[PDB]
Amino acid sequence: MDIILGIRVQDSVILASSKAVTRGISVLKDSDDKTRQLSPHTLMSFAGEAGDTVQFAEYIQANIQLYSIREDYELSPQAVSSFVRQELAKSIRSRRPYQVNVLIGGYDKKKNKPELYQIDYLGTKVELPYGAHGYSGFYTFSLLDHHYRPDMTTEEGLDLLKLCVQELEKRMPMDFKGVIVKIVDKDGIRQVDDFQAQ
Amino acid sequence: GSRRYDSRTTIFSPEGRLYQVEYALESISHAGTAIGIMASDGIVLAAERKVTSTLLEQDTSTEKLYKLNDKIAVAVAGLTADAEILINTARIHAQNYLKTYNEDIPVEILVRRLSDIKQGYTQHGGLRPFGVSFIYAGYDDRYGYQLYTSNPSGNYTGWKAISVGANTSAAQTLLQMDYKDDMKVDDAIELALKTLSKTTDSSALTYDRLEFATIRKGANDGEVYQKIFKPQEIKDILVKTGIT
Amino acid sequence: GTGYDLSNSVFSPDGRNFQVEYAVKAVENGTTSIGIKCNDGVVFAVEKLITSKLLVPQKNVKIQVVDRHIGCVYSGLIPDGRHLVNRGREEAASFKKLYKTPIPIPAFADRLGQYVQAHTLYNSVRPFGVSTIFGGVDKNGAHLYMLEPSGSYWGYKGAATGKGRQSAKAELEKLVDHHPEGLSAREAVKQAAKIIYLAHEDNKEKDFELEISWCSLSETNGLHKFVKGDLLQEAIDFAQKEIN
Amino acid sequence: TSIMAVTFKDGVILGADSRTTTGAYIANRVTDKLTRVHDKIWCCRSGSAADTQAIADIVQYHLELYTSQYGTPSTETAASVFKELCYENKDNLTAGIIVAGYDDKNKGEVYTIPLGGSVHKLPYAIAGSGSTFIYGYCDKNFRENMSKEETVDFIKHSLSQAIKWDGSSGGVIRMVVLTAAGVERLIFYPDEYEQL
Amino acid sequence: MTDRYSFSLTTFSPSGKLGQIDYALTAVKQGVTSLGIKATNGVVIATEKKSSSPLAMSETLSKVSLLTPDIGAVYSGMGPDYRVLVDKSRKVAHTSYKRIYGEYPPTKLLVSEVAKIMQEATQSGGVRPFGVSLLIAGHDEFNGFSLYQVDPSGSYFPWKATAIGKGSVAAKTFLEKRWNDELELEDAIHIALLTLKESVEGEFNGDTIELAIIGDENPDLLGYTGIPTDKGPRFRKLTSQEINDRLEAL
Amino acid sequence: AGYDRHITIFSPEGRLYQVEYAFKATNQTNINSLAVRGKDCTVVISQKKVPDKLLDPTTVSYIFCISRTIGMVVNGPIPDARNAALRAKAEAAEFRYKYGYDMPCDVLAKRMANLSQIYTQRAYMRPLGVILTFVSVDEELGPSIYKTDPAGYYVGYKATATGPKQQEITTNLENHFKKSKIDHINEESWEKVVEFAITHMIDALGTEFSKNDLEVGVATKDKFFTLSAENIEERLVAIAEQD
Amino acid sequence: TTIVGVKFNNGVVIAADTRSTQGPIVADKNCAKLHRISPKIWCAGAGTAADTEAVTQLIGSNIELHSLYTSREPRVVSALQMLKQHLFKYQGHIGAYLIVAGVDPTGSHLFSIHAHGSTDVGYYLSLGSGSLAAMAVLESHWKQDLTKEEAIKLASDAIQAGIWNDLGSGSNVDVCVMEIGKDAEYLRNYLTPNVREEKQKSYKFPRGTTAVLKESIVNICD
Amino acid sequence: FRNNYDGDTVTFSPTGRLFQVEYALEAIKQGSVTVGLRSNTHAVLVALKRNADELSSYQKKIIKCDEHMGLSLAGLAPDARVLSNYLRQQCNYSSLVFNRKLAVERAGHLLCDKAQKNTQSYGGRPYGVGLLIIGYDKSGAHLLEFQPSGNVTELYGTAIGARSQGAKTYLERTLDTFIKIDGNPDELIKAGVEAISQSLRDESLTVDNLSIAIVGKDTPFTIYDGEAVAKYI
Amino acid sequence: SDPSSINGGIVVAMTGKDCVAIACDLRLGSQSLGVSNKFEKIFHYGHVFLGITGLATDVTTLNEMFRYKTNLYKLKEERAIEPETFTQLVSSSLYERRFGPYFVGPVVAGINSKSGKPFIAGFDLIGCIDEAKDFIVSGTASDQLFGMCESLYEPNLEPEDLFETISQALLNAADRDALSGWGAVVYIIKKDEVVKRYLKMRQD
Repeated sequence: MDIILGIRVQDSVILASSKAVTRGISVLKDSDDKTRQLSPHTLMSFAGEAGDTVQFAEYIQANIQLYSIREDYELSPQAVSSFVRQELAKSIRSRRPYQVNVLIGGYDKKKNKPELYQIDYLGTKVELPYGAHGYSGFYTFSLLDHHYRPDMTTEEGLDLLKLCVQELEKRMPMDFKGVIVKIVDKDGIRQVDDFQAQ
Repeated sequence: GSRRYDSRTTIFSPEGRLYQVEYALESISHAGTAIGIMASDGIVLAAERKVTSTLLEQDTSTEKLYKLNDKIAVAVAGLTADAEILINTARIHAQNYLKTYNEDIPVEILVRRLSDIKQGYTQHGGLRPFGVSFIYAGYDDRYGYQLYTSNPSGNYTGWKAISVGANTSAAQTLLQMDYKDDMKVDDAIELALKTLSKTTDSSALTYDRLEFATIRKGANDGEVYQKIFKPQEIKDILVKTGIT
Repeated sequence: GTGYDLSNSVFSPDGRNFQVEYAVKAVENGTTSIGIKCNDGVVFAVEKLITSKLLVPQKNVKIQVVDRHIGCVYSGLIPDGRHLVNRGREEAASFKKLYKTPIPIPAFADRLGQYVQAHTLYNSVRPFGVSTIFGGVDKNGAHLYMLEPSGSYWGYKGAATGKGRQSAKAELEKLVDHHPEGLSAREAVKQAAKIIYLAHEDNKEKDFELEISWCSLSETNGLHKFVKGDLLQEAIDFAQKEIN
Repeated sequence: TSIMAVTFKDGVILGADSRTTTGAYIANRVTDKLTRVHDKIWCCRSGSAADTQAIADIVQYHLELYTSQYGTPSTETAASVFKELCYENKDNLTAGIIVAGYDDKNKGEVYTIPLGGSVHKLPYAIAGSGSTFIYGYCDKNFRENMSKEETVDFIKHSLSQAIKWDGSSGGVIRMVVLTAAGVERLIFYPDEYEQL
Repeated sequence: MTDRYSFSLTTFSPSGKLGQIDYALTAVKQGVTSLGIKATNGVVIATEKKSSSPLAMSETLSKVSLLTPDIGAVYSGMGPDYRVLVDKSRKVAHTSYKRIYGEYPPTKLLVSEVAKIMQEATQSGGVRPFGVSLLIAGHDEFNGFSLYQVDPSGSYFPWKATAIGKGSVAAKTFLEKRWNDELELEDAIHIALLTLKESVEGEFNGDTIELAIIGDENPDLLGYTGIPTDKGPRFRKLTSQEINDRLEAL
Repeated sequence: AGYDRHITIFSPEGRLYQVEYAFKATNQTNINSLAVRGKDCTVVISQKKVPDKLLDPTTVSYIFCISRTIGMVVNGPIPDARNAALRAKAEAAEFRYKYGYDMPCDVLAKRMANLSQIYTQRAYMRPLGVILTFVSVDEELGPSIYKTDPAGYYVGYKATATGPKQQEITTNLENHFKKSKIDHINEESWEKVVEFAITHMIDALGTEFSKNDLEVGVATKDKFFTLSAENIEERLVAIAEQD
Repeated sequence: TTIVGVKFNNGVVIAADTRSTQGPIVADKNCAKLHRISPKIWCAGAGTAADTEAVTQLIGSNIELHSLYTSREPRVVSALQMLKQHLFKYQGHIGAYLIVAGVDPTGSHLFSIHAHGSTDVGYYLSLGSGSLAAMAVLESHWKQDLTKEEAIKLASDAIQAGIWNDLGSGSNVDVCVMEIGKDAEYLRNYLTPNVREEKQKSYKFPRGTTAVLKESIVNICD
Repeated sequence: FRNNYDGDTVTFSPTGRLFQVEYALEAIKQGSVTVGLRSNTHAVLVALKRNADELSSYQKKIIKCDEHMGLSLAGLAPDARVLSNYLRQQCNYSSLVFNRKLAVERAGHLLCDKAQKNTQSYGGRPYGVGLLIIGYDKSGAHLLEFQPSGNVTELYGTAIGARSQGAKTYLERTLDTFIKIDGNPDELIKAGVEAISQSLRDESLTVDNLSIAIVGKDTPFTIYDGEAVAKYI
Repeated sequence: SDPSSINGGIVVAMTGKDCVAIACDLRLGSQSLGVSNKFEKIFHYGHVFLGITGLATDVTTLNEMFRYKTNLYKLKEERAIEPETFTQLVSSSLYERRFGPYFVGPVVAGINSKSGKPFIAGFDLIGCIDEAKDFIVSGTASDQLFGMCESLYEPNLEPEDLFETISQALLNAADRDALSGWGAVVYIIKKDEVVKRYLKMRQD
């Protein structure tokens, strides 16, 4: 599977997601952005079955954007994540289920807290300081259990991810072509374009 | 065939009004008056039970004030039975919203939904519209205390104070005169009663002919509380405001 | 008030269904047609007006077979008669499909009856503009029926309908009195030809063609067969000889 | 299951054993496999109990409606209704049904309806897992137009052989006798038929 | 074939009246009188059995019906409309309640369901309102005893005592005189019997009066023993004899 | 304003004209009928009138065998009568299948009465112009008469009558029952109960009947049948031998 | 599961054990395998516990409505015909094996129903994993014309055979008696031959034994 | 009288008439004329086509249904398109399923039954077109007249449309002569064109005005228009 | 493979003297990988407490479903749902999905606000009710729980004694299950108050 990593610090949520897209025997692409923006202060990363992955994410983005216009308001991360969970939980007993796992990273402008939600294809949502889907946790969780502090700056966050990615590039057998990293805070969503040699 | 007997409930007049809506509003105008007043720290709903009897049970009754949510309530003017159909769907809508988003439904979203349902009976289906007007009182953490009104047309509007049912002309004039933006719930209660008292078609305004409710922010808490006044509690509040 | 006659399933104040009564007018206006029960079968005959030399003779056949053993003839709106015979065919196929044996005549009668009655139950359908005379041979005898637009039907000794119906009915009644022990199949065919000719008096302005069919245990083996050539001519003669 | 129906001079006799097993365990030793779908039209059931029961129950229903509208149905009609169900649902049923009836015009008739849903009119018919053992015997001893007691005897000997060899058959021999006289129920206990 | 009447047969007239509902209430007015009285430990509902022939057997037509073991109904107006409503009421008590929560609905709720069925006949395509008014009496653990009226429009009101039908204005006056919050069931039976006497011209006996109560649990009327928590129905129809006993003491 | 007379909606009086008018149609055939209960049988008697000489008399009937146990006599036009007979037969057959016993007379009555009530309420269905008298010897209730009408009304009866001269027959029977003080005809044979029924029809209608002027149905334990011309004749001979 | 049904001269009795298991583990030691369809028609069930309870109440509920519609006491043949038709429709997927018994205006009845919807009639019947143990006792002691007390004994003895000999069954015996004159008597825990002996020791803990991290008051009110 | 009963096809008049149907029949009478006639070997349709302006084309009136069957129309042209389209499918079905050329008699029975359904049901209307169907099948040459009431008649020849009575009498008079024109296509057509000339009143039948079709023993149904009818004026 | 064993987790309920207690672990795993130590499996609708073990997505759904249904209940009935009633509601809700069931082992605990009777019940994935008088167990260490409860339990304990018993039953069961633990929580429930205590346990 593709790498889907997330960490919530003092004042922001950071998502890191692998760049590779492999189809069988060849790496078709090494710059893929495994993410949609749902609303100005909510970002979603995603990994799983080839077509369903982007189809699901754009379907969620479209609904949130509709809600935003209808109500001229931005749903709270918790509210967006519940919607997303309900959608996956519907999908699991349907004819052909979306096999998509997601991280939702949002900055709640009404609470002034960052929030990170992990939801798998079954619709199993949990709220966490850090998370991943697939094999990613197996390599990174012991590092995060060790170094993680709730009062970390965004700068400290990125350093801890750098470590996590290093471990992944040493022990995980697949070349995932690195990660695109994104930060979600009170000012919205920006991409760190200097992670390659940060 | 059947075409002969079709009243055509959903057509325009040559003037461009909807007969059935107009006639349903005409029905509502004869219904016991209901009043909503919005304060900085609360909302009041007051409604007048039209014609009663000594033998009518008042302890096991609530015919004009209905709870939609923990945070939303309505007062009804028109056909009670029609109103229950609508109230029930509105209670369902609120819980679907809660299930979907883990947040109570913002008041406008619930009022719009109900209004949409009414508008449909206006445009398709050849059924008569619902003979019902609502006053909505509710709270959410976006616009705080809100007060809305909807009628058979499916139009809704927001209000600082409003009446539906009988004598609304008279009641609105009285509300416009004595209502001020800095009012507190306790004054609002009083205004509501006064206004009903001057607009009744009865001799006097006794406790048994009233329903009363408030949505306050329980002063020892930090969160919102809805109180449908018990027959005793109406009797009490009617003496405090000096109408014994 | 009035207007009871404008819509199909509507009872008038005296308990009648006027549309059905009007359907009967369409029948009376039609060609005359008859059936005569004999001691081991049934014979059907009809009057076929020749509007012009241009109509291929023998060709526009009016009598219809249902299954293998049932014959039907009708006066009125012809397309209606066809529709009714189509249904009779489905209805008999269905019975044979499930029960293996070909449909008994009384059973078959009722099938048509229920369907015709059905068309006086609603204002989205018009009643049938025919009376149908039909019959055959089954496991226990021969049966002749006539079925009205109201869905009414009975078993007949002989039966007639259409413009010429009183002459036919009078002729038929004679036969019953003069042969109380039963008429034979050959006999009934001749007699049939007669009564059509005699009934032809009330429409004598146009020329006509005669059509006969029969279903007899001994003569046709319980199967419905048309009368052609020699036996047809012989009956035409018997009637020409008795018109003078 | 061992079942058969035999037409004779005066009408028809149905016969059956009384055993229903689930595996080697006898779930019922007193089963009545002779089922009434009309006053004088009966059947013997083999195959699935639930299937054959459900079918019989529907046929009883159809012939009760038929009778209301068209009087008494023929035995051929009863066989046809059974066939329609069996043939049309051959994928979902396991039913081997012998239809036997008495008609005043037609005397005794027998229709066998094997697994596929086909109909076969026959002078007599044997079915059920015990029947294989009595093909030779039945074919050698059946004659047309036997008397009531000759027919009863022939059924009794036949079924006692089938029961002797089939572990899926046993218990009592039941018979239903269908004639102009009415409807007679016979039973024969092991102590009697075992020693034939 | 096919119902082509998918439009309302009840609409608003220019004055705001709903004609068909008004007309149905008028059918109710012509109906034989029925009434209900709530006591501290029971409820009584009662009406006149008014036979169409003395050849009819009036015990075969029941005007007072059990809906659940604790809820009963009576009507004024069109008899056949009542009968089908009772069918639908009984069923909905199961499908909308008992099959979900394992218990019989409380009175106000079941009334609510009946009301809904009534309201819909006032709005759906191609039907007319029901020509009846119902009085529903019943008991439940959490609300005690209650008595409700349901009108053709689907409106329902709770009552201490009321009457509906032909002599309803006279009888509601008679009832206001005699009612208090301290009546025991037998006292209410007594008042019912008196109130009804004014409406009946003909014979007034246990054979021409139908009357039922919602009182105590009748374990003798349950049909089984062994489950301590099932005590029997609270609905009991009085017998011809029981009624007559109370008339000599009149 | 004046369409409340064409479909089944309320008149401003609260009446349903279409239902009243449907009652009027039940008299269209000008046939009377009456039902009585024996000790252990039930008898329906109905006038048989064959005006046309062209008719096969054997096919003219308003008595129907609905189930082995239930019989039904109709007052009203034959097409609506047969519509009702077919339905009741289907309903009786289904009940047996679904619930494992024979549909009781009163139950079938309620079912037919409910169907009739629907036509009373839905606009697209017209009421049937018929009155249905159902008879049996119920296994729980004994000899039973239940009669339904276009209004959806039904009730049980000691005995009953229906048709243009309904009233005369009714008062005749009412009088008998005031005298006899019981709710049935005290006779062990049904033959005598048929005899009674025919007698009291003669006294009420003031008319003599021949074997072809009548039509008789009898219900007993587990059978309902109708009498032939010849079985009626035998009843007619017997009545005449006491005068 | 061991369940039995025994006819007597004036009625019918049914009984059941009270063990409920998931695999080899005993989930409930006192569960109710005896079900009421109406006051005088009771059902004993084996197979899937949710199915026997659900199918009993669905039919029961319709029987109630049917009874009210027809003004007649429910019959056993009605419950039987309704149960089998439902069971059949679902092709064996509703795992209800039932012994259905009762008294009605036509007499006293005893039948069985298999999950696929076949039915049987009998004077004595058993179903369940204790079926064979029970039937051994029934085939051994049943006679025509039992008295009520004889029948309760025989039934109770058959369930016992199951309790002792079948690992699928244990704990107590529940009985229900339906006699033609009378009310149905349901005797829950008619026999309780499996009382647990007193333990060797008490396991009550010294208070404070358990390490607590945080304590809070939960709000029930509003 | 007529006032109240002509609202739809589901209503009978008190004299037993169906006005909507008769109103449909009237669209035929206002249609342009057309004639059909047959011998024992061929059948012929001849039709007068009508235009709107000298600027417009002449509207077609003959439609082929199969290789052995076709028709001409008078009245609402779209209705003919619907009915001929149905008839095309019926012919097709006979061929695909039974490998059989559909009999002209049967095709007439099907059209009668289709038309009839639209005269008993609420909300539909009758067809407002009349049809003349010719064909050569296993029983030789045939001609049919279809009326929107559902009456289909088998005739030696006929005409429908405005002033169709001219052609109809001419045909009634010529019966014994044209019925015998066997083995001669051109001669049967000439008999048709003469009969249609009896119904003219307006003007004379020109090259792009006249439409002829034929079907027979060794001739598949073919339609002549343009200079291909010149030889017949 | 087995949807009842993917996520892990346990719930246990016990009756005492005028009180009930219901307890659960806090683990949510994805097979061998522990995912959350904060996954509470006990919920409440007024005074009725429901614990749910099994497939997490179904646990969440069912809670949201029962909140929905009890909310509507309170509005129509004008009173809070009782444990007896709620149990029936859980039962019929589960059976509605008979051939597509939620993968769960629900447990109900509460005190009947009218009678003051203590009440517990257990259900299978298709809604069969087990109304034990003593204790109910559920989850991936239920075998272990049955063993603990059958020895540690005695009738009529006092709230603070029941607390020790249920806690010890839970902790020692979870410690013999790979898929339970990571925290525990115990509710002690009386007529008028309800206390919730988080336990200290090993984190492996």
